[PDB]
Parts: sequence; C-alpha cells; structure tokens
Amino acid sequence: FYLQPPSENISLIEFENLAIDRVKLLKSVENLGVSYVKGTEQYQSKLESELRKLKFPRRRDHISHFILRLAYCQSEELRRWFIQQEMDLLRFRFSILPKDKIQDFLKDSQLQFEAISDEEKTLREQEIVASSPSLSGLKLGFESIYKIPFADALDLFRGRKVYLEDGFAYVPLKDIVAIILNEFRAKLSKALALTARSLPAVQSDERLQPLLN
Amino acid sequence: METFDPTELPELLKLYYRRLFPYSQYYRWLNYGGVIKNYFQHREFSFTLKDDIYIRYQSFNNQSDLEKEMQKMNPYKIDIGAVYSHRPNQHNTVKLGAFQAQEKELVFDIDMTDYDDVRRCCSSADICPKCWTLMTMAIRIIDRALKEDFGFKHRLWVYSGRRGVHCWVCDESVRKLSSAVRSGIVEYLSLVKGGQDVKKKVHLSEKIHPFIRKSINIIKKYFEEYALVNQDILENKESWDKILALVPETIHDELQQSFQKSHNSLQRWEHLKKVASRYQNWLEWEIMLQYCFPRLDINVSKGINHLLKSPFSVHPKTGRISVPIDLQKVDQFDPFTVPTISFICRELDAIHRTRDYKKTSLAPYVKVFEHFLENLDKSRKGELLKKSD
Ligand SMILES: [Zn+2]
Repeated sequence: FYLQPPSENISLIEFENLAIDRVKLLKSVENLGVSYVKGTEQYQSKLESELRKLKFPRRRDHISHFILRLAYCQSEELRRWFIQQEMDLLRFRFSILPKDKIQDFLKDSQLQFEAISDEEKTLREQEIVASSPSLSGLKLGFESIYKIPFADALDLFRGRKVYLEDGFAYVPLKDIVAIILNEFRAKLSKALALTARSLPAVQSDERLQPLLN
Repeated sequence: METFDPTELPELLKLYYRRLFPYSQYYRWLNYGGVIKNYFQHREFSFTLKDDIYIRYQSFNNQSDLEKEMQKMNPYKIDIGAVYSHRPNQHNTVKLGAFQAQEKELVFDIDMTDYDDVRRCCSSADICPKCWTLMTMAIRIIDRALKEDFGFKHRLWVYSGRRGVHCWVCDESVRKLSSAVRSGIVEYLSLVKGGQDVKKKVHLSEKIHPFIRKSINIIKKYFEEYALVNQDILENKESWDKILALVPETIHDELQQSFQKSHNSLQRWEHLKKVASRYQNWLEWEIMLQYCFPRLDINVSKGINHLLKSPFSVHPKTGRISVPIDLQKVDQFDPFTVPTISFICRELDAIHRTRDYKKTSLAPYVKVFEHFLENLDKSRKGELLKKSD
C-alpha cells in the first residue's frame, strides 16, 4: 500500500541519502535473489537484517519508495527492475505477518471474501483439489479456503487455476494474497507511468541530477 | 421449405419491418425497464442499407423512433452495440475522449466454419443435420458454464440465420463487465488451441479441471451418434489416420490393423479405447474434445463496443430469421425448419393488428423471447423491491 505521496519535507540530504539506502535494499533483493532461493530464514532473516538496519522506518520506507520512483520511471528496464524487487519485498512483509494482523489488512481492504466451513469444504474439496495447479496431493490440507467474486479472481480463473461455482471463486488464502500482489504490481505500474509523465517538470532541477543518474 | 429468392428481399423487408418485427418486445428488452438514465437512448445500432452502404452510430429516443426509422430505411442488416456515455448519433457533439462504450451484454458467436477440420458432412459455409449436433453441444457446454460456473442467469441464445448461434448474456451485473474479465471468461471456456495448422489441438494434464470434466460428459452423451454414426470419423484410412495423428505413434500400427479388421466406426472406436487404455496404463477425451468442443472467437466477446447481429434480423442469403433458441428443447432445435422472411410474409398475406406475428410461424419464437423477458423483469423486481430493503 504505497499510495498517497509523502507530503512532508526533507533536507536535500534526507532525499539524497534515502535514495542511496533504497537503491541498496533493492540492490540487496538483487543479492538475496540469485545467491539464495526463498530458502526460509536464510533468505529471510538476511533480508530482515538489511530491512531494519538500512532504516525501513515506516515513514522512512514510504518516502524512500516514492523518491526512487522519480529514478526508475524512465527506462522500462528500470520500471520492470524496480517493480520487481519492490514486490519480493512486499511478499516478505506479508510472510512474517501473523494470522491475526493479516486478516485485518484483508478485511480493512475492500475485497469481499468469506471463509468456508468444513461443511462446504469437504463437499467441494473434490472440485477444489482438481481446479488447483499441478498442486500434487489429493488433500485439501488444513489451509482454509475463501469464497470471492469470480471477477476478483480474474488472473486465476482465466487459466482454470481455480474453482468457480455460481459466480464465486473458491481459493486458498495463499491465493487471495497472490491476487492482492498482482493488484499491487498493476497499481504501482500505473503510478510509475504518471510520474514519468510529469517528470519533465522536474528534469531541469539540479538537486535531482545525482538521482536521475 | 421453399428455396428462398433473395431478389424479393426489398419488398419482404418492407413488409417484415412494418408488420412482423417484434418491436415492443425488442424495446422491452433493450430498455431493461427504465431503471437507468438513457440506457436505451444511449444504445448504438448499426445498419447495412441499400447498396450495402454501412451506417453505424445510429441512436433512438424511444420505441417509436426505432420503428419509424427502421421502416424508412428497411435495413438489410441490423446490429446492436454498446451503451455509450452520450447518445451515439451526437458523437460529433461530444468532445474527444469523452465519448465511450460503457455497458453491453457479454456475447458469444459460434460458427460452423470454425470446425471445418472436424466435419466430413458438408462444405464450409454450409450445414446439415449431420453437423448441427456440434451447435447443440456448443450451446450446452457453454450455457452450462455461464449458468453453473459464473452464475449468469439471463442467457438469450439465438440462431445466426445460416450456420451458427449467438449467445447474449444480459445479467445487469454482466453488462458492466470489463473487457479484461470478458477476455478472461472466454479463456476459461476455451480449450482447442487451434494453432498454425498443428494436427493435435487438445492436451489434458493428469489433473482435470471440473469445467473440462463436465464438458467431456455432455459430449459423451452425443459422441457415438454424431461422431461414429453421422460423421463416421473412422470410416477410412484417410479418416482414421486423421484420428491416429492425435495419438502417440507407438500405437499406430496396432490400431491400424484393428481398424483394418473392423466393419464400422463404432467398432474401431471401441478398439481405440481399448488399445489407448493399455498405453495410458486421457488420449480418448482429448479426441472427443478436439472434435466436439466449441471454438470461440475471443474478439467477439472481448470488445465492449462490438456490434453483433441483432436478434430477429433477416439473413440476406438464407432468408432465415434470427430466432431465439429455446433451451428447454435445444436438441429439438432445427435450423432447417426456421421461418423465412418470405415464408412468414406469405402466411401474413394469406390472412390495427398488433398480434399479426402471432398468426405467423414466428409466434413460438417470439414466445421464447418473452419468457426471457419475463425473467429479466423478475430479477429486476426481485433485486430492487427486495434488496433495496
Ligand atoms: Zn454437415
């Protein structure tokens, strides 16, 4: 949820610094990316040692992010690169989060979903298990499943990676998030587009040359 | 029925458009109940006139405009488009980038020529009783998904007038779907990957999504009669090689013999199942699907501004009327007994009026359209009167 640009003001030093700090964090998402794998805590804790150390902190991550937009909103390689690491980071931020607080961001969000009781769960377990990916096994595990409007699951059902029944998609909580993430990539991309759009009214400024280069 | 003479079209159309076109019902539908600003007034119609001139951003104020105008222009073709931000005909009046397609029923179009590689009966633009079963299977496979999967309740299936059918999903919620979603609905229903001339076109994975399964089932219920008896897909070497092609080469020669020692397709098919079963220990289902599963054109359904053939319009060549198909008796639907504009004009001749169409062979068809309409009214009355509470 990196919307609403920071209206605060900061020294050219704050700016100048932050940028480099982030260019590092994402640069680190570049390191922890090809040197490891999502190998639990190794890839995790290592990433979360950079996290706090490098600063981000919430209000810091906020500003940091936006300032870097001015940076990578030019070359597509950047926009793809920036949106890239920026995502792996947002996932990480979820991973850790506990079941309690996770549920809040879901609700507090707008997505209208529900959790199904073992009632409908076993009844549809059969279908659900068949809709899924190559997801080996025939057990609908213990991970609860939700009932959300079929449209909201667009990226899932268009590839028959989920069960539709009566205009509803029945997905695991692993998938609801996966949806929210693509929604992120998308919304963000719309933003980098708009920034680049009005970048010109900022090219000329000298304080911003280190950054844009 | 008597072979239709397209030369009489100009006169027939005039009659047809002044005494038989179900105007009031056409209006009742497109106006959806006055529950919206200018939902009708902002609906775009397209026409194909005289020398095949093509007018397009046509619009109308009320049902009376629609009648007056149509009768004056006696359209050879009438197409329905989206509901716009401004009356279509005043697009010269609207700014640039302000005029936009906002709402429109989800539509599908199924054409027999999209199966020319899986039929031995007729030639491309034609159809006979031996290939029409495909339209039967298409309507059932697609209408089941739209109803059971997506929860769409209002689906108007219509005969194209020559060799195919159209489906108009009208759920108030559906008329608001984004192209991205429509494009997705189509991908969800699509299964035959008709590549640049690639023999095999269907591949199942160990796992089978329920939509595919329920589809296979429906097909199963017509495969033998349609494929084995009517199409006789395994009648010759020139025919079964075609099916052998969709099977792992390590099995060709064996079956090639069984086929050779058989007398009919129902037999050979049974060998194919047997042999393929050993090997497997899905090859079967894939073949049925590649021969019977619908081929949908993503373009027709993706665009929210797409102009599609209007129900009750007249087909220039076949003369047949684009009539609503009755789902409760789909299998019974017969393309060849579908009233001709000529045929119905004659019935009328051999006889205000306002119930003229009822004395014609259109009667049953307009009846179907009315039930379709009665249900719209319900859902509407249901939702509002009971949910605005
Ligand atoms: Zn045929």
